Amino acid sequence: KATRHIFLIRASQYHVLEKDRTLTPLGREQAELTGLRLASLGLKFNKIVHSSMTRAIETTDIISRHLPGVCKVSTDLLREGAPIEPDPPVSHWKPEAVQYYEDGARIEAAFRNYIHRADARQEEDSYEIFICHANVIRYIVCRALQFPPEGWLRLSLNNGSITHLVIRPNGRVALRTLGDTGFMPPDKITRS
Amino acid sequence: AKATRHIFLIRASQYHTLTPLGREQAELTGLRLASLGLKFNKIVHSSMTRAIETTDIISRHLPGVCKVSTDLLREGAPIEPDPPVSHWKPEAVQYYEDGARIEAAFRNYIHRADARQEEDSYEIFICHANVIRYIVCRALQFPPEGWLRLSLNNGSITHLVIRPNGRVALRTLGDTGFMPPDKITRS
Amino acid sequence: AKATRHIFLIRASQYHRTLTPLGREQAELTGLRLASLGLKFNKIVHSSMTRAIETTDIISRHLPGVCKVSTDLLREGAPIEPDPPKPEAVQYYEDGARIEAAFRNYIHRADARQEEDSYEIFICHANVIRYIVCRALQFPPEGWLRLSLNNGSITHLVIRPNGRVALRTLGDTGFMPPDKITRS
Amino acid sequence: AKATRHIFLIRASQYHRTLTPLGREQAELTGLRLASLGLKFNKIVHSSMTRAIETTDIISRHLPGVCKVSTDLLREGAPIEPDPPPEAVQYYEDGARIEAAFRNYIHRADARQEEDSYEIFICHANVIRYIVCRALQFPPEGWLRLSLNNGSITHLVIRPNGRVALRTLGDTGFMPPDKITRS
Amino acid sequence: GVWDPNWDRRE
Amino acid sequence: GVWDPNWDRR
Amino acid sequence: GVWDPNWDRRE
Amino acid sequence: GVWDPNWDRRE
Amino acid sequence: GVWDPNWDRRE
Amino acid sequence: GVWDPNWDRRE
Ligand SMILES: [Mg+2]
Ligand SMILES: [Mg+2]
Ligand SMILES: [Mg+2]
Ligand SMILES: [Mg+2]
Ligand SMILES: [Mg+2]
Ligand SMILES: [Mg+2]
Ligand SMILES: [Mg+2]
Repeated sequence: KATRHIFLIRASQYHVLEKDRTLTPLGREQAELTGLRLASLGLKFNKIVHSSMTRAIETTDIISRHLPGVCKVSTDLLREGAPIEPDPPVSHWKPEAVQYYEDGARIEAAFRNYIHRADARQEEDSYEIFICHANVIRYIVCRALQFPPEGWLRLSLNNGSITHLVIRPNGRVALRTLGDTGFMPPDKITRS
Repeated sequence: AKATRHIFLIRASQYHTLTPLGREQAELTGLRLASLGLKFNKIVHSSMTRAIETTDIISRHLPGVCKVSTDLLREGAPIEPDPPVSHWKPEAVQYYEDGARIEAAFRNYIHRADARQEEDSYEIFICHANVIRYIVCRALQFPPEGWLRLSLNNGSITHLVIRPNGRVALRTLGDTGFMPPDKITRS
Repeated sequence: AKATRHIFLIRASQYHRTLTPLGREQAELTGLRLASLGLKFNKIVHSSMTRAIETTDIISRHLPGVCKVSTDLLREGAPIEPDPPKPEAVQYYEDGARIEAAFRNYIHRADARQEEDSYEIFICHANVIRYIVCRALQFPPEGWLRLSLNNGSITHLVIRPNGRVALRTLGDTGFMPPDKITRS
Repeated sequence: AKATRHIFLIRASQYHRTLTPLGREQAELTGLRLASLGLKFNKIVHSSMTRAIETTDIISRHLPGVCKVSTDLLREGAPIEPDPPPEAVQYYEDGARIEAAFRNYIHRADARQEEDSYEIFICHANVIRYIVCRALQFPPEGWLRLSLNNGSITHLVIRPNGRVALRTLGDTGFMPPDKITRS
Repeated sequence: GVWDPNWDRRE
Repeated sequence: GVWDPNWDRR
Repeated sequence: GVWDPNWDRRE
Repeated sequence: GVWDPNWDRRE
Repeated sequence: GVWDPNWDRRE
Repeated sequence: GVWDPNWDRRE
């Protein structure tokens, strides 16, 4: 009966040990802007589910400041990884078969557990924020639209961008926006 | 082919010709495009009234960018969507002609840079919802029948990048983050 | 669909990309002929290429009050690899799609809205017209280069309301003095 | 083969039997046109049908000194059942005859022929349309998808490599519109 | 070779 | 390349 | 629909 | 889902 | 080698 | 019932 609005937010620009892979100052500004935008949409968000990676945790802290009273939830399922071998293959980055073997199962589990039509027990349209990472979100988008998942690398997502998926109670999926950063000043938009 | 092509597909603003809100939307889209700090090569636009109006408003913020009209980018029915929508059922003749035309648009405008192109290009294509979504599905080599699995707001910016080796990246789809939420529409 | 469509496909006159002096004289001869046919033409659709627009202007002088329309669909191109055989494949890939779109949108039986017979003038280019003709007759399109059209020529297609197609003239330039007939 | 063959297939003018008065006028206009092209014609091959002989005589006055030749092969008939839609025997008989006409008259130049030839073939609607479909290697059953005015000029070019170009079909631009007929 | 009567749809 | 209506089994 | 270069048997 | 590198005929 | 009775299209 | 030596992708 309900429709689910899924807002996938990519972590802001960060420093490239994971613990020391924290947001850059520009990343802080980007997350600040994203929080401003989310707060200005006038929506009552149900949850902020976020990856357990440092940069996702920090982007979540900043965004959560603008959405007081929104439940926060941590997940290992949403951590960044290598979902499937991309086609066409990209040569600078080429993970080992083990990374596909592990991360594909984990990220596919994430897609199946979080991307679905509302449960029949659901009362009203939901508005949910998912703060995670580039590869994860791109794979989620390919899977949700039932496009070949090997094409996740055909997408590109700016830091702090908002990707809006809509799942109607009949299971149909609409991608209403991908990589939205129009709310950021152009000089502060990054992909890395 | 050494240059990269940046294609900005803009959906026509809200219409009944443009509504008052639609004209405001085109104003916002033009402001954003001009504030990106890019030197645009051309504005290719559908020859439909609302496309001409959106182009007129946007062009004021990008004076001196060549403008081009085309019938190829006019709105139409590219192919039967999958899954079916039972609120919109054009006839076979419409798919037959409009698919040929929209596919011609895709082939003529979406490609890697010509060998003679020396510098990266930034090009604006102002057209329509179905055309843009079909263009997007084809450029990414996704099943075109899924063009209706996408949704585009009025005046939104869709950023496509074509690398000189033929690789295609969808940098953004339906971007309207530059408009006040209360001014965003799909119809 | 109770009306019949008469389609007059005119090839652009000689050009260099403006018309040559001879090309303009050719366009004048074509316009005189069209005006002397004793027909009331509904529209003039023309390619947006320079020479097509110039030939259209010249012809339009003799057809006062006839609606004029420009299209990118009718611009010259390489529709398919001719058989028997040289452009690059990218050109076939782009131009074939566009020329086929032109054919599908402009060559068909009369629409239900059309009650009376129409006479329509299409000013384009050699390859476009020849491809249109091969398609309209349901002849193998790969043979479009087995046809040849002089500059300023008139090709008369008739599409009957039941979808049947008759080619009544192809490449007619008998109205031009032989010393002014050219193919390039 | 070294030379190129230029073939002018001309439909007999309007007739009743013999030519109508308008038919005679049409044949006169066609002869005028051919004489005004500035070509030295090699031969005039014509069907042996009354109307073909009449159009040939009229045209011939304007091209005197051009060899005249008669053929029964070029006589009118029904070559094939057209697609889209005469007893089966007429297709059976006339198809063989018109196919023979096509094979004997439409081909690349003989190797001995040194200079380009320009030949006029005065015959009939069905024969010419079938000839054109065959020469272009288009489906012959589509011969009825073409239409030819009385006295019209159809120009075929056969290059010494056997490739064929159709330059004009049913040309009557040299006639005043009020004198153009198809029957 | 065989005419398609629905070449333009519209049949 | 055809849409599955039961992708989420729901 | 392949062009036959020997249609007239004179190649 | 397997990419054609000659999709635009400019490879 | 079997005789066709409609050889002349007149059966 | 054959053992896969690369079950964990680490050979
Ligand atoms: Mg902070
Ligand atoms: Mg990330
Ligand atoms: Mg639109
Ligand atoms: Mg031309
Ligand atoms: Mg050809
Ligand atoms: Mg006759
Ligand atoms: Mg004729």
